[PDB]
Amino acid sequence: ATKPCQSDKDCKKFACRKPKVPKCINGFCKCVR
Repeated sequence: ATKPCQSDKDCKKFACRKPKVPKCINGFCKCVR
């Protein structure tokens, strides 16, 4: 299960309260659905 992360290669699986998809890009991290 790969979530679109800045560098998914070296990004580590993390989950959050809904919205449950934490997209980290350009140092920014927040949760979308």
